[PDB]
Amino acid sequence: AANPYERGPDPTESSLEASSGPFSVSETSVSRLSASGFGGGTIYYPTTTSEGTYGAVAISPGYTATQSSIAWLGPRLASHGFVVITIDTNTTLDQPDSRARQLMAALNYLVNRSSVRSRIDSSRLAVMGHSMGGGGTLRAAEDNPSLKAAIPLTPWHTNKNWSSVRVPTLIIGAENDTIAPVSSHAKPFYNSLPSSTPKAYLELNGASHFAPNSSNTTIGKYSIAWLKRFVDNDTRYSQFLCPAPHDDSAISEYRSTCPY
Ligand code: NA
Ligand code: NA
Repeated sequence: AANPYERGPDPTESSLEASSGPFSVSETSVSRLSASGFGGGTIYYPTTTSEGTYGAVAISPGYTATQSSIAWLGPRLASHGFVVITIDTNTTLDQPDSRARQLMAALNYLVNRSSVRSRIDSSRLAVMGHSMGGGGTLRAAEDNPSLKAAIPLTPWHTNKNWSSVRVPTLIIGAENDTIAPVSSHAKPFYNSLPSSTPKAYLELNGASHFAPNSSNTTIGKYSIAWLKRFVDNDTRYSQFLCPAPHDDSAISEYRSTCPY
């Protein structure tokens, strides 16, 4: 009752690892011609409106890719209480800085022109992307500090310095990525992020560059947790992002000199 942005019941690990959240998901689409500043998209959104409006998320594909490579994120995130647009880019060969402009154009369409705008709270927006759309997710985050959250997935970018980003960022890289190797992309990106901005780095064990293109329980769970925590201020989701022993109902307080 205190936080006016909480949606859905108390999270558990099970509900975040499941293939669907608690909300039924409808979808619509904007054509490429209609879409001003990006190559069209599909919009996934919670069918129900009775609990209040929702935050919105734009998601961008990578180099030479279309929405079908990020398609599974749409229903996965939308079912936890989010309006999601998986876009195509103006061309499949757009460099990451282009994709950042298109990520913002997409959120612009969603807020102002789309048929589900009344369902969005336009002050609570987030960006996500894969590969060069992850680099575009970083650039868009630096240039629009009013974003609530950003999630680069196996990101790629020639720029390695992201110290001006004041938006909470969760970087998901892949341990065996041979296309955007974490040692020269995802890990440098995270180290350069400031310590005053909440941030996180999650490396997928054994994963390749194409882990984000298929349904993935880990990417799913931690993205939902990250967006809920920062697009909704939902502190019910801190137990997954900052796990502690006092999360157990039997333990009121725990402190340690961890890590040991
Ligand atoms: Na267009
Ligand atoms: Na407790």
